[PDB]
Order: sequence, then C-alpha cells, then structure tokens
Amino acid sequence: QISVRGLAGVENVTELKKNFNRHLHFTLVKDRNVATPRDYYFALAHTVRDHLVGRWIRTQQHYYEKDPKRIYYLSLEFYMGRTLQNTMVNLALENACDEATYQLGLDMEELEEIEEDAGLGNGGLGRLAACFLDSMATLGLAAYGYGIRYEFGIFNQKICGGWQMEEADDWLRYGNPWEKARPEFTLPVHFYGRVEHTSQGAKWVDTQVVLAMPYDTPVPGYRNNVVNTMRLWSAKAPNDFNLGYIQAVLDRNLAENISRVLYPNDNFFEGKELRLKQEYFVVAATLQDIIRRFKSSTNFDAFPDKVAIQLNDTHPSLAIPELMRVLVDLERLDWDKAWEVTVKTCAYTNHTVLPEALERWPVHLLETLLPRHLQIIYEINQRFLNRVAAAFPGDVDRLRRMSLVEEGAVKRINMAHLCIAGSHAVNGVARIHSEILKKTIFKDFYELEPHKFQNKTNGITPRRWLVLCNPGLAEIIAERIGEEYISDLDQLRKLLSYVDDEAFIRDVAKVKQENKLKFAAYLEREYKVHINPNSLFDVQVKRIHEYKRQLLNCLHVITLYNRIKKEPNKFVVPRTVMIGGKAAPGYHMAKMIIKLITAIGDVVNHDPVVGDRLRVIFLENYRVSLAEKVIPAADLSEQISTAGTEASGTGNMKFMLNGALTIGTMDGANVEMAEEAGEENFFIFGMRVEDVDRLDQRGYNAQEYYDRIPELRQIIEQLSSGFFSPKQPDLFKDIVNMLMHHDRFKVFADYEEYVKCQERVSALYKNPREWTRMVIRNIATSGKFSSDRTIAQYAREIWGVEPSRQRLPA
Ligand SMILES: *Cc1c(COP(=O)(O)O)cnc(C)c1O
Repeated sequence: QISVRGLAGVENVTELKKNFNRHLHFTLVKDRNVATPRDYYFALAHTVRDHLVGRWIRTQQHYYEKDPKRIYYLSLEFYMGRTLQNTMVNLALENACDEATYQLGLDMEELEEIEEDAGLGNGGLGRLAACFLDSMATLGLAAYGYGIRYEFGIFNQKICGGWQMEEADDWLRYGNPWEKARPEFTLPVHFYGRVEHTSQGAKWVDTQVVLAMPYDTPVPGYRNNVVNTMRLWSAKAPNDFNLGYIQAVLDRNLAENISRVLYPNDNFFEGKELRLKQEYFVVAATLQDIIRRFKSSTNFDAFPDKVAIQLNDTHPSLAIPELMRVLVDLERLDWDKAWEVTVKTCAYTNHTVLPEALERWPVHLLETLLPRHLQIIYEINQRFLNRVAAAFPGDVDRLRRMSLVEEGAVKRINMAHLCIAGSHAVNGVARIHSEILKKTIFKDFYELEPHKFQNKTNGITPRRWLVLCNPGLAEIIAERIGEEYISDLDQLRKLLSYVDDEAFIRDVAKVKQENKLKFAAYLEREYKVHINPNSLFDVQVKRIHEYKRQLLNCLHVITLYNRIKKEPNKFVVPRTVMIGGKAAPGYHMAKMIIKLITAIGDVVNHDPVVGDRLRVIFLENYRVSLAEKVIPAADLSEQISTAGTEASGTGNMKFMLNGALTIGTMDGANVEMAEEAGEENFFIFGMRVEDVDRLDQRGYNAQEYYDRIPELRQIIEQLSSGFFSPKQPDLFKDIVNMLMHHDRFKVFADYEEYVKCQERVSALYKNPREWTRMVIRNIATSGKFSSDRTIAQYAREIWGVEPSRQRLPA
C-alpha cells in the first residue's frame, strides 16, 4: 500500500500465510470454522513474534561475546501500549503482513484493535521509559529495562452519569504472547527481619522471603536487527511458605500481592507499605540479576565500567543502599570502596518539583521492613553531612536542609536527597525544569557538587508516534525527503524548503483532514457521539490534575458558550473541544473536574442555539492506544500547565510531530519547542515562571480577577447557582471554593491572556493555507524531540557509551 511500510515480497507473503495457518492450527487449536477475530489476532501475533526470536537470541549472544557496558533502566512503570504493529514497523513487516492477511480474507487493522494495551504505567513517566527502550534498541545500546509485571495495570476508566468509575485492567486475561517467562532465573527477595552484628560484619537475618520470577519481553530496534530485553519481575511465594494447611496455602496471596497492582497515582506520593515493598522488590531482584550477569562477563573496581544504573525518579532509589548492602555485607568490600563504585554506577533523573509528589518515607516503615537499609542510609547521611560541614563550616541550617533525614512529627527519609548523594549524575527533563532544580529544590546540592547536575530534555519515539500512528503523514514526508528521518528526526528540517510548496501544503492538510474523518468515525463506532469533522479539533489529553489546569480549559469553553448565547447569529470558528484523561481514584478534586467537563458537555451539546458550532466531548479511558488515534487528528494541542509545574511534558511533543499547533504556557519542554519552531509559530500565553514568583511574593488573591473580569464573574456565578447542575445546585461548590480561596495553580491569573490567545488561534484557523504553513514549520522543527536525541545524550554524557546505527546480521 504505502512506501514506509516495507516490501510485500512474493516469498515472504507466502511464508507469512502458511505460518499464520500453522499457528491457527497447532498453537490456537482452531480451524477456520470456529476461529474468532481474537484467534486471528493471536495467530498473527505468534507469526510476527517468530521473526523476533532469531534476532533476540543473536542480539543477546552478541552482547555476551563483545561484553559492552550494560545500561540498566530501573522504573516502576513502563507504559508500553500495544506491541503487534510496533513490532511489524521495526521489523519492516507491515505491508507483507497486510498483504498476507488480506489474501487470507482478513483486515489487519481490525485484528490490531483486538490487542490489549500493556498499561503498566500512569502516563508520562511510564511512557517515557517505553520510548526510551525503543530508542536504546534503535541506537544499539546493550540496555535492559527492569520493572514489575503488575497483574493489573492502570485501571480502565468508565464514565457513569458523568462520573469516573474504575474497573480492573485484567490485561493478562487472554494471555500475553509477547512475554517469555523465565522461571529458571527466579531470585529471592528479603523483607523484615533484624540486623545481627557479628565479629566480621553485620547480617540481615530472620527475614521473610518472596521469590521474584522474571518475564522477558523483546524490544526491537528500528530495522537494525537489535532486540533488547525488558525484564519484569513477578512475586511468587516460596513453597515452604507459611508451612491450618488450607489457610497457609491461601495466605500465599499475601506475599504475591506485591506485584498485583500498579498504584494509579500521577505526580502524587502515597506512602503506603505495599508501595514500599514494590519498590524494594524490583530493586533487590534487579541488582542480584545485574551482579550475576557481571560476575560472568571479584574486583568490582571495573563494575562502573561495565554497569550503568539509571533511576527513573526516586521510586527505585533503594538501589543505592541495596548496592551498598551487597558490596559491604556480602562481598565484604570496605565502605569507601563500595561507595565509590555505587556513585559511579548510579545516575538519577528527577521528574517533578511538586512537593506532594516527592517521596519521603517514614523512618518507622523502613525500620520494620528494611532494617539494614535504614542503618546504611543513616551511615550515608552521616558521611554526606560531614562533607557538607567541611565545605560550609558553621552553616548549621544547610546541614539540616540537606540531611537525608527530615525531623518533625514523624522522621522521614528524603529519597531525592539520597539519590543525589549516591549518584554521579542528576538530571532534569527539560531545560527550564533542570534550571529550576538548581535554583530551588536542589540548590544546596548544586552548590556542593555543581558537576553532578545536568539536563536531558525528554523526547518521544518517532516510530510509534509518527510512522505507526500517522502513516499518511510519514508517507508524504518520505515522498519528499526519503525515509532516513525515521531514525534521524533532525532531517525533518529539510521540510522547511517545502513551506511554500503548494502541493505539499495541500497534502499536509489532506492527511490531517483524513485523520479527523477517521477519528470522527471512530467516535460514533465505539462511543456513539456525532461530531463535525470540519470544526477545529481542540484537544487536551493527559492525566487529570490541578496543575495541568483542565479547569482553565473549562473556563474558556464556558466563555465560548456564553459568547454564542449572547450573540447567536454572529459567526465563530466551529470547535470540537476534546478533553480526556484519568483521575487517580483517591484524588477528589480530579474526579470533580471530570464531572464538571461532562456537565458542561450536557448543557453545550444540547443547546439548539449553539448547533454544531461548539461541542464538548470527554474522551473516555485515555490511554496509549487512544492517544495514537486522537493525536494525529488534532488541530490544537492544549499544554497549559502553570509555569514551573510540568517538568517537561511529552504529549506536547507528540502533537507537534503530528501536525497540531500548540497553545501553551512557557512551561517544561514547551519553552524549547517554541524556541525550535520560533515563537511566531507558537501560541504562547500566560505568566512565565518569574511572574508566578512575583505573584506569590505579593500574595495570590483570586477575588481580584473575579472583580475585574465580568465574563469570569459570570462563569463563577453560573457554576455556583447550579446552571450546569440543575438537580444538584451546589454540586460544584468545592471547585468554586478552591478557585476562589485556595488555588495553588492560579487559574484565574492566566484566564484573560488565555482567552485572548485562543481568539488568535481561531483567527488563524479561518485561513487554511496559513494555518497549514505554520503547521509545516512546527513539524519541520520537531526533530530535537526524538527520544533518539535524548538517549544519545544520556549515553554520551552520563552512561559513557557510544550509540551505534549499525545493523546486526539478521
Ligand atoms: C504521552 C502520554 C502521556 C503524557 O502526556 P502529557 O501531556 O505530557 O502529560 C500521558 N498519557 C498517555 C497515554 C500518553 O500517551
């Protein structure tokens, strides 16, 4: 069909078809008379999977022979999404499989929709890890993703009566063809117990044991025959466990609950024991696995030369004291030597500055669950503060500010401080975020060790986020500049010379229109809700959170609605406002925001006077698979977090690469995106970080904005009076009260500039040709945001390894 999807060779299409039938028969035990679409999906999945194994085996054999430095990316989240299409794209099998299934009388797209999303992540943090794995494989790095195989990933979101309802994500229900259980590599993990101090060294004894069973998932690089591994641990109770008989067996559930479910919090720390167990479980199993692999390749001096451990935020921070524990207690290295190795091995990436998101574990929890680790942490702190005291003599406050131990109601361990002390590199995920780290939260640490601090702006993989979800766009681009850009996104700059090309302008616009038509259709297919494909698609999809300000978007929507009702026969650019995202189950305000959005839709979508001029739709169950559908269809990308709160954002990059213009604040990566494309080609508005600080010093008083802005006042009064909730007039009292008296995110402060900026957007949309030309200017300069660039920087500036675009013999 299309170029970038590879060749549909005669021999390969024939081979695919027979292997497809082979699996349908021998693997699924079905014939064409009783096979269902799901059976066909699995038959295709196994057929494609077969093509991975050969490459997987030799890639691993290759690393064993050459023994390069290994990169271990530790994360409690990996938001992988679907694997079938991504695998075909990276193996250049898409057209062949498309043809083969066509000849078998099947629609491959229909089959791809059957695959369950692997949702082992909450959002941006987990998705970044997924993009990173893809890029590390594409750049030929000997990298391993290590995490937890949650039985239940992020919950599926159902909207009932306008409210979010959660339901278990039983993603393993029908089985997972992409994972290979490796029970032979099961490792023991210890919990509780006590510390015994003997003649030579301390011993952690009387512990309760849980087994960690690994499951390996292949991670194919883009057309380079490299297939790396993502190893996820599953909790298994030992057999002598708790060994009435029946009860003892049933109580195994206790130990195995460790890998049962993903905590559904985004940018929010919940200090529960189960979560701490998950964090140690992944770290303990991973480190033993890492050391085992190393001992094959006694003098750990070379450990840092053969191993790099990247901590995805502080979630796996226990890797530092655990590594010390193993080196000191088990390998018997002197403290100083062990510490040197640990620091040179570990690197930490911070993904937030929000106080409620930082991990601060109660000492009493670590005391009971991990007694030896607590001792090691105290020793680390003791030695670290001695260093601080020597550098800043007499500065007693600095000592208490930098301590890993926070005093107060209950003593807590600041995991971020632990990570900085035990890592040779600490990085932010966007230039502005990394600067904020050095100027605020980690200022004291930056002053003590400036060399440790770096920036590594986030990125997204152009394979899944362009080629896979937007083949039409990838095609028209390849037509003009070739296919090299897929693994070298910077080449998109060449598209700048086509900004005045009438043919190109027309094609870019045509692809967008086709995507919108396809999405508009999907909305009626699976969700039954009519929308106008000619309207501007205004979308904000991301987790529901106060800092992301879906509420600001809501205020604008209501403003648009009120303006139409005031002057019905006045022309306005038609818009379809789409907002989607999940709210953490225990985040009340977030759940109220979802209700507000659907409530606004209830009024707006049924008002005769509005017609098809304005529609408000809440995209149910936003997840990776849905993102792949809506992003390519978007015209306007909403990235409106309060300046200084969105560490980076990555959804923003996805929209930019897919032909949507961006309306946003100078926050996170938005700053660099505007810088790359040019501010004239971006819709920037609102306070900058400095303005937010100025307002805080003075004191934020929402009442002021309410008193000076009639349109804003009207909206608040509509919310308070029950205009959007007739049966329950005071339904949104909490929202109004928050907005008026304790809005940490200054929604009102950016309201005027936001509405004004939105008017500029509507003005440009009225001129199809110029809107599209600006779009081309965005797509052409999105190259910097490829995770290949990000990973190349991590590789050279932190891990000390050189990326390679060399194909392996397949
Ligand atoms: C990319 C992505 C995110 C991150 O979006 P932001 O707007 O940066 O918060 C969250 N969820 C999903 C499913 C994603 O694909």
